[PDB]
Amino acid sequence: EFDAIKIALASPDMIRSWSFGEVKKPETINYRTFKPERDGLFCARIFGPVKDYECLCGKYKRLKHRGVICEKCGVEVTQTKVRRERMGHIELASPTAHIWFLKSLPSRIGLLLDMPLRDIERVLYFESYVVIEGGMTNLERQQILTEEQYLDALEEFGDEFDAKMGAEAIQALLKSMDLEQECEQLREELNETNSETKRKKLTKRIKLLEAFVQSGNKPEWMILTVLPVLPPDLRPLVPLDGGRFATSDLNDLYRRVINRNNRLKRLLDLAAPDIIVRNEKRMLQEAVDALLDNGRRGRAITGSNKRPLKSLADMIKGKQGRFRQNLLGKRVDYSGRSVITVGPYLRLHQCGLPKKMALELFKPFIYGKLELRGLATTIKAAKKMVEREEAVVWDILDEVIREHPVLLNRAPTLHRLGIQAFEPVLIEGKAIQLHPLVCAAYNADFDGDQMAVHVPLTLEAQLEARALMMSTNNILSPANGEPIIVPSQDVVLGLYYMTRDCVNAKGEGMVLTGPKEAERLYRSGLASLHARVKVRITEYEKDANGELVAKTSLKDTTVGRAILWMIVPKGLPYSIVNQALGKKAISKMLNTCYRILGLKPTVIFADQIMYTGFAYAARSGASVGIDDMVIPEKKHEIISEAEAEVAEIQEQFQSGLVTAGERYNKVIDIWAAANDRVSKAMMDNLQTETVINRDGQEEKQVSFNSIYMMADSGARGSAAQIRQLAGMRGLMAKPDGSIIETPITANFREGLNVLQYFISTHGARKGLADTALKTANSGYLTRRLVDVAQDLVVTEDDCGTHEGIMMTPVIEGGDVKEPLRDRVLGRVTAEDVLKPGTADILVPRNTLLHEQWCDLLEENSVDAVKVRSVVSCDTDFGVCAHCYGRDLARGHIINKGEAIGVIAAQSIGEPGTQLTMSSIQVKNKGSIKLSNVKSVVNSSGKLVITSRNTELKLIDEFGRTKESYKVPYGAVLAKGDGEQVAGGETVANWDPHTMPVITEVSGFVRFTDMIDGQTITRQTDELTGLSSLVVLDSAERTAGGKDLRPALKIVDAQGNDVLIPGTDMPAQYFLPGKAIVQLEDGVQISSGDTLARIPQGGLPRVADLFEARRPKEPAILAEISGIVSFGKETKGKRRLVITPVDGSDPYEEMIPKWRQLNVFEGERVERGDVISDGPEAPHDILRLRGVHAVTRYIVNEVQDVYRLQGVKINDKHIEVIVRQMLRKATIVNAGSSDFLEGEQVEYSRVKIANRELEANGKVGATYSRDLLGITKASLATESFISAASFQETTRVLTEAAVAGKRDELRGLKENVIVGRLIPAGTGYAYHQDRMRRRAA
Amino acid sequence: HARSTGSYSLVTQQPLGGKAQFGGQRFGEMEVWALEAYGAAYTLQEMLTVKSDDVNGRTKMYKNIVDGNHQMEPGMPESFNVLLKEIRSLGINIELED
Amino acid sequence: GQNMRVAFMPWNGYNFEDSILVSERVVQEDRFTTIHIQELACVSRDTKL
Amino acid sequence: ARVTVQDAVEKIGNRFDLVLVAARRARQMQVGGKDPLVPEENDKTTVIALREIEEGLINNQILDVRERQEQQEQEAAEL
Amino acid sequence: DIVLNPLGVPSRMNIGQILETHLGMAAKGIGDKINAMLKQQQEVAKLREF
RNA sequence: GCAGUCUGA
DNA sequence: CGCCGCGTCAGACTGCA
DNA sequence: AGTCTGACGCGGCG
Ligand SMILES: [Mg+2]
Ligand SMILES: [Zn+2]
Ligand SMILES: [Zn+2]
Repeated sequence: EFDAIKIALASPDMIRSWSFGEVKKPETINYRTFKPERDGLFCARIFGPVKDYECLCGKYKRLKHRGVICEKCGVEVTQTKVRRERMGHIELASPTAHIWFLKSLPSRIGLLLDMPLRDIERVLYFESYVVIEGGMTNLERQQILTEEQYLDALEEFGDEFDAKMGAEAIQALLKSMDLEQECEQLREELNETNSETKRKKLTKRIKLLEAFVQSGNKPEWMILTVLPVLPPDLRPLVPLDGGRFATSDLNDLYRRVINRNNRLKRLLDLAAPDIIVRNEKRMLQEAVDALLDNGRRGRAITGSNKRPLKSLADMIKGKQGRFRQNLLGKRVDYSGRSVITVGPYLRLHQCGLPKKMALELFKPFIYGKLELRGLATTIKAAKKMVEREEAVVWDILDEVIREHPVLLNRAPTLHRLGIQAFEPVLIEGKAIQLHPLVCAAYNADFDGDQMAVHVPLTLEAQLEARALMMSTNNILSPANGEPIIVPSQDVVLGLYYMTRDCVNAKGEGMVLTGPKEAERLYRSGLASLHARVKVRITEYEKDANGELVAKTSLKDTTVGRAILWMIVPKGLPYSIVNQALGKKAISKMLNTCYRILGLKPTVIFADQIMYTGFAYAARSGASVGIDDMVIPEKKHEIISEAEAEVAEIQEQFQSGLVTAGERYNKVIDIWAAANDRVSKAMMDNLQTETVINRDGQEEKQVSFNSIYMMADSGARGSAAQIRQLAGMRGLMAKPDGSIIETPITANFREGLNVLQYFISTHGARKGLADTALKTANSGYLTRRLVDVAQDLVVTEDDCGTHEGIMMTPVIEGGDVKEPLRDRVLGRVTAEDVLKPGTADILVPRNTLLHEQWCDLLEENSVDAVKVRSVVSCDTDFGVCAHCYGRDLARGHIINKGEAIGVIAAQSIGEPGTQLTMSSIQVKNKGSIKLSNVKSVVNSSGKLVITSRNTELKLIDEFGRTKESYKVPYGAVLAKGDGEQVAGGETVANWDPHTMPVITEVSGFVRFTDMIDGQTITRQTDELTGLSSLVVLDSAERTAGGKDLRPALKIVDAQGNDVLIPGTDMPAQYFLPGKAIVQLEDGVQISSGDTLARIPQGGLPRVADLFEARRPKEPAILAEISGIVSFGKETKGKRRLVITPVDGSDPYEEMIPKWRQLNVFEGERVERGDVISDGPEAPHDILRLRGVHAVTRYIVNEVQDVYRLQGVKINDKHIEVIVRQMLRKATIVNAGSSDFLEGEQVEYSRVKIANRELEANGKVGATYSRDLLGITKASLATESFISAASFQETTRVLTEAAVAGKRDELRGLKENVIVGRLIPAGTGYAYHQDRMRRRAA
Repeated sequence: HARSTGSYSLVTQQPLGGKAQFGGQRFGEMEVWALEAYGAAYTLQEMLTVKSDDVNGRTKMYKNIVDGNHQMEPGMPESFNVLLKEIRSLGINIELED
Repeated sequence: GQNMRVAFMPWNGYNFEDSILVSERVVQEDRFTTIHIQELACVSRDTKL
Repeated sequence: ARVTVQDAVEKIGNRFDLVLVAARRARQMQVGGKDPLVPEENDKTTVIALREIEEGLINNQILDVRERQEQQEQEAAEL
Repeated sequence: DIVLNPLGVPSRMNIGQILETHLGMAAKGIGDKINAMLKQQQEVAKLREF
C-alpha cells in the first residue's frame, strides 16, 4: 500500500490542492437549528455532508443518486465519514510567517537569510523596515532600519530603493535570493577561512542551503499565504446533553484567525491608514502563530479558563499528543481488569479468570458457537441468549476458552515478563487468580494489585501467546540467565522446614527402604520431619551417551529430604536435596534441573516444589510471636558501657582536650561499635538452640526460632531487620544526612519512645519521598534507552568478523567481583582459547560457551578470553546472531529476528527503581608480577618505580590474576618481581601527599638555571631546623622569573655528560613550581634516589554514563604517542607539546595552569595516556583508545553501579546500548566518496560506501566515530517518525520538513505507528518477503 | 471490568476509558515494548489495528470471529490518519509514498 | 472494623504474599457486610424534536 | 492438550517460524476443508497444529509440498 | 476466623500487630471468663470480684 | 473532551 | 538566556464551555 | 487589557 513516508513544505498551490473550499466566515454552527453555517468552520458544502447519504437541504436522501452534488445547496451526497478527510483553507489577506520555521531554534528563515532572529522577529511584527533591494546606495540588502530611520531615507535616496516590513518583506527576501548561487558563494568563504569559529556558521548555512536546493522545496514557502484547515470531524463540536455546545480549542484559534483576516480584507478595500493596517497585519500574524504553536512568542492566548488554548502543534507533541497518547499506545477492546488473588492450586501455565469477565471478553466467540450449534439463528438472538446467561451459554463458554490463551499484564510493565499468556480456568469469583510463581516476574503482591486481561483473537496471535508468551516458556530472565520463576517466601520456608534436621527427633536412627517409607512414617506420625535417618535412595545419572543410569545406596538423610526426593526428577543427584534448602539452594536446584533435563521437567518440577512447599509450610505451623524476637541479655549491659564511653569523651570536650569534630566522630564510632556488638550478641543468641541428644547429653544445634527460620531461609527479611526487631535500631540520620549521634538504643520489641520514633520518621519519609520521585527518573531513562535502541534486531546468523572484546574477571583490588565464568557464559569466542600450556587449543574459535565449556575453562584455569560482542559486529543495520551470544531467556544461540534492543533497554531500566536517588596490603598468597613498569633499583636495593600508569598484580598457583592494585608515581616497593608472597605482607609503599622525582643513573647532582632569589628560595623551618630549597612558584615571581626555568642534571665525576639509557639526550630533570628539594648541590646521587618533592553513583550515574556527559573536570589524555615538552607559557594556559619521532611532529595542548599535571619534560607518553588525573570523558576514551576501550569503560562503570545494589545484568545488554550510542561517524577524509569533510554521517552508510568503493579499487572515505548520548543519538536517527515520536517533535518535524526527508519504516516504532508487523520476531519473516519481492 | 466491544472515541476511533464509559484497557507504551521484546508481532498488530483504531478492520474482525474464522484484515489505524491531517494542518506536507 | 480471631501461620498458600484467608463464618455472621447507597438520576430533557 | 511447545521447537528450529507454520496449518484446518493428521482430541486447531508439528508430520516444507500437489491436481480437474 | 501470613511480620517491622494480637487475645480471655460467669449465673459478688 | 481534587498498585 | 524534558496503569468526585 | 496577576524548579544544551 505504501513503502515510505515523505515530508516537505507545502506549496500554496498544494494547500489549495488539498482543500475542498475556502472557509470565509467564522461562524461554526447555526444557533437556531444546529445545522452548519455556509462557508463556516463547519460547512457541509466544503467538508462534506453532515449525515450519511443525505444532503444538508434534504432534496436528496438516498444512495440512488450518491455522488451527486445538490444544486439548491452545494452539498455532495456521500458518506459523512468524508468529514474526517476533507480539508479547507483560509486565504490569508497578507503573507504570514510560519512560526515553526521562524522560532524553532535555529531559525530556518534566519539561517537562510543570514539574518539574526532578534531582527527578523522585529521585521515580521512590524517594528522595523528591511530593504528588499538595495540599489546604488548605502541601503544594503539585509539592512534593518527603524521607521524614523526610514522616513529620512524617503528623501535621501528618493524612491530608487524599496524597503518593507512584515511577512511581505521577509517573503520578498526569501523569494528574491538564489540558492544555487548563494551556496556556491559560501563554499569558497568556507574553503578560505582558517578560523573554524566562522567555519561552523558557514557549514551550518551551507548545509541548510544544500538541503533546500536538493529537496524540491523553495524558501518562500516558509511564509504562509494559504492556511489549511483541519477537517471538522477532527475538531468536533460536541452537542452537550445539558442544552449546550462544548467547543474545541482549534475552533477558537481558527475563528480568531478568520475574523482578523476578514477584518484585514476590509481594511485593504476601505484603504484605511497604513498604521492601522500595520496593526491588523501584526494581529493576523500573531493569530496565525497562536493557531500553529501557542506560546512560542511568550504570552499564550487563553480562552475562558485562564488556561492556554491548545495549538495545532499541541495536538502532536508531548505526553498528551497523538504520538505517545494515540499512536504508540492505545486503548484496546477485548480487555478487562480486576484484582488479583493467589489461587495456589494452579498449574504454571493457567490462571483463574472470573466467569463474569470471560463471558464479556469472549462474547463474539460465544455468538459464533451459538450460531454454529443451532442454539440461535441471529446475532441478536444470541446476544439475548448471552445477556440472559442461559445455562447453555456456560457450556458454550467452557469450550470457547478451552485452549485459548489470554494475556495478563500488570502495570508498570518494567520488563518483558510483565505480559504473560496463561490459559483461563473459569472461576466463580470476581478476582483474577494468579499462580504464585509468576508473582516475582510480575513484581506482583496481593495487597490490592490489579491486572489487565487481553484476548488474542487471531490464530497467529493465539499461537504467539502460546509459543512465545506463555508462562511456561518464560522461566528464565532475559536480563541474566537465572530463573525468574523461583519459589518465594512460603515455598522456601516450607522446604526449609522440611529439609532441616533436629538431633533427637522422633524416629531417629532407623533405616528406611526409600522415600515412600519415609512418607508413610511421617504421615503415620511415627517419625519427625527432621529425623536424622538412613534411607536407601536410588538416583539416576546422565551418562555420556545421553541415557540414565541408576545408582542405589543408603544415604544419610532426614525424613524430610527423603520425602522431598519423591518430587525431584530423575536426572538430578541426591546432594541437591541433602541439605537445608534456603531460597538460593532452591533456585539453584531449579537452574540445575533446567540445564540438565530441559524445559518440560523443570516446568513440572516447579509446580511440584510449589505444592509441596505450601503443604509442608502449612504442616509446619510456623508462626511469629512476641517471644521469638529474643533480645540478648547482654544488650542492656553493652549499651550501658557505650553510654559510659561517650561520657568519658564528653568530659574530654568539656575539658577541651578534643574539638567538636573528633569528639563527634569518636562518639559515632563507639556507638557503631556498640551497635555491632549488640547485633552480634543477638544473632549469636538467636541462631543456636540447646537440645538433649539420644545419650542424654546436651548439644547445640541450629535454632528453630520462627524469626530465625524466616531469616535463614531467605524467605523474608534478613539479619539487617532481625537486628531492628531484637537488637538496637542504631544510628539514624538527619534529613540532611549527618547521622544523629545518639542512636535508637531501643528496638521494635521494646518500645521506641516518642523521641526515638520522631527521629525514625526522618529516614522513613526520606525513603518514601525518594521512592515517589525516583520512579520518574527510572522510567525516563528506560524510555530513552528503548527509543535509542528500539530498532536493533538480530538480522544475520554470522557476520564473519574476527575481532571482539577481551573478557577478564573484574578485580577491584584484593577480590574478584565477577569471575570469568559470569562474563563469558553464553558468549561465543572470537579467537581460539588455548590452554595455559601454550598452543594447545582448549576451546575452538566459534563455540558458544555454555556451562560445560565454561567449567572446562575454569578447571584448566584460563583467565582471559576474547569474545565476540555487538559493538564489534560487522552487520549493517542489525547484529549477527553470533556476535550477540546466547538468548538469555532460552539458553541457546539467539534466534534470527529477536528485537535485542528493546530487550536490552528493558533489562537495564527495570532495576533502575532499585538504585538510590598509604601503602598496599596484599591479602592472598601468590606470585607478584608488575606490569606497565618503569622502574629502578635504588641504593637501598629495593624497587622504586618511576612510571605513573604501572600496575601490580598477584598470580595464583594456576596462572590466574587474583588481585590487582595501582602503584603511583614514586612508589617504592619492598619486594621483588616474581617473588612469592604470603598473606598480609605489604608489598609497595609511597608518599600519598607528594610525588618524588627519581634518579635514573648515579652521578653528581648539578643545578642548572638555579639563580637564587629569582627562581629558588633557601629556607628552614624553626620546627624542622633543616635547610631546604623550594622553587619559586608563579605567584612567587615577577615577569622574568617565569622566563628562566630551573633544572637539574646529572654530571659524573669527570665533569662529562651522563646519558639516561636508551638515548643520548642528557639526564635533565626540569623543575616544577613549589618543588621542595632537601638535598644540596655538589653531592653525588645514586640511581634510585628521590631528587626533589612536589606536593599535591546511583541512578544519575547511569543516566550520565548513557548520556555520555562530560565530567566537570576531565582527565586530560595524551593526544599522540611521542615525547613531552613545554613550549611556551602563561597566557592562562601552559602549552604542552608532544613531538613524536615520526610524522608531522608538532602537537600542542593549552592545559590550564592550576591543573595538577603529572608528567614531566623528559619522559614519553603513548597515545591516550593520562596527562592529568581526573574522571575520563567517554568521548576522549573513544577518540584516543578505540571503541573497545569506551565500551569497556561504559560497561564497567555501569556495572559498578548495578553491582553495588546486588543487581545482576548480563553486559550484552550494555554493549547493545553502546553500539547504539557510537552509531554515527564523522568524515575526516572524503576519499572518492560523496560525503563532504567534517560531516556527520551514519556509520553504516559510510562503511558500505567504503565497501563498494573498495570493490573497484578506488579510495574510500575515512572517519572518526562519534559517541552520542542516548537522547542525541535517538534524535539523530534516519527516521523522523522514530525521532518525532520520542521527544522534541517541533525540532524534528521542522528539520525533516526543510530537509525533505523520507522515513522508510525500517524500525520497530515506525511500523507500530502505521499499524504494520514489526520487523522483529514473527513479523521478521514477513518483512523479508516484502523486501525480496519489492527490491527485485 | 471487561469489555468485548463498546462505544469508541470521536476524533481517534480508539475505545473509551474507564468502567463508567465501558472502558477498554490502555495498551500503553511499555506494553507495546513488552510485546516487541517477544517476537509477538501479530499480537501487537492486532492490538494496534483491529482491536482499537482500524475502523473497517474491527468490523471485519468481529464478523470473522462470529463466523469461526480467526483472521484479521488490518489496515491503517485511524489515529495515524488523524496525525497526518494534523501535520498537514500545519504548513507541512506529510504524505504516504507508494 | 471488626474483631476477627486471627492466627499467624501459612496455610496452603492461600495467605501467600499479603493475602488473607477468611473462614465462612465471617461471611455467615455478616461481620463485614456493608451497605452502599447509590444515587441514580434520570433527567428529562427538552430536545428540539 | 498442550502446555509447552518446546518439543515442537526442535522440529522447526525457530520459535518465530513455529508460529507461522502452525498458524498456516491451523488455518488450513479451521477454514479449509482439511482434516488433522493426528487424532483430534477435543483440541483447538492451534493445538492440533502444534501436535502435528511435534510428531514430524508438518513443517513448512511439507505444507508447501502438499499445497503444490493439491494445486496441481485441482488444475488437472479441468475438462 | 482469619489466617494471616507470619512472613509479613519480620520483613516490614510492624510488630504492633503481634502485640495487639497477644493483647486482643488476653482482652478476650477476660470476656470468656465473664461469659462463663453470666452463664453459670454466678452471684454479682463473684462477678464484681473478678 | 478538559481542568482541578483525592485515591490505589 | 531561552528551550527541552521530568514513570505506568487505574477508580472516584466536582465544574466547564 | 488591568490585574487589589504570579513568581514561589532543575538540569542539560545550544
Ligand atoms: Mg501489590
Ligand atoms: Zn441539497
Ligand atoms: Zn557480528
